[PDB]
Amino acid sequence: KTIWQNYIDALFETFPQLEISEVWAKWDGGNVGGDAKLTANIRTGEHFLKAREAHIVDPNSDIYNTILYPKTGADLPCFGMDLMKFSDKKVIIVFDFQHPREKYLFSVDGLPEDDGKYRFFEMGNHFSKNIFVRYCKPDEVDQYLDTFKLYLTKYKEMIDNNKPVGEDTTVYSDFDTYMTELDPVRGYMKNKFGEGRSEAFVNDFLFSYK
Ligand SMILES: C=CC1=C(C)/C(=C/c2[nH]c(/C=C3N=C(/C=C4\NC(=O)C(C)=C4C=C)C(C)=C\3CCC(=O)O)c(CCC(=O)O)c2C)NC1=O
Repeated sequence: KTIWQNYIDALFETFPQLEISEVWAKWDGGNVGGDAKLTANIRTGEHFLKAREAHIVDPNSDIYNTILYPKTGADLPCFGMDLMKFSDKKVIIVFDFQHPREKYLFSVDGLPEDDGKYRFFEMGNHFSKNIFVRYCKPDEVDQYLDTFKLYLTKYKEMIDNNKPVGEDTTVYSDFDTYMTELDPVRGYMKNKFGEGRSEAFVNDFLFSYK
């Protein structure tokens, strides 16, 4: 199992409509069975274009990367999460409302802020004033679970109060173009699963509305 199960459960507790509509990849790779496992899922449901759910695990790594893309028409942000356990004393937890409009600073008043000193992501470009990043230990991940449920409640609120119905995937063009520029997914998958698979995972699954 995953250290992440309590995040994963809270996610689909808040959004019970997100049913798997395509299992994009179940892949084995890494060291030889294969010791690296990818589950790539796409989920649909009321008020969403998609939720794309990547989950990679090997003996050392445990990575859950999931973006909720809502239907367009209501200027709504995505909700993105990168739950990354690299070693057994190194985890990084990332979650934010990620707005499709470039250069623009989105926020939700009441929520942790941020500043925003965090190095790998740029506040105000597809990351909000309330971007949540922490570094911690595997055994202490659930300390931030309630904060997580607070972001989910707020995001649920804004979906429910706007109820978008548009399907204009080009709204997310700039966003997914930007996110494809992030490292290291491309190379991590390259090594672990091969070039064809890394290319497809990134361009056809993770960030496919470029
Ligand atoms: C989805 C698959 C996925 C994989 C396979 C992955 C692997 C991964 N991400 C890392 C760091 C990191 N990865 C990210 C973020 C990302 N990096 C990305 O490739 C993407 C798409 C994001 C975010 C949406 C960040 C912010 C770090 C910083 C680590 C640090 O604190 O130094 C590292 C440590 C080594 C390094 O920084 O080069 C690995 C192995 N991260 C992932 O999200």
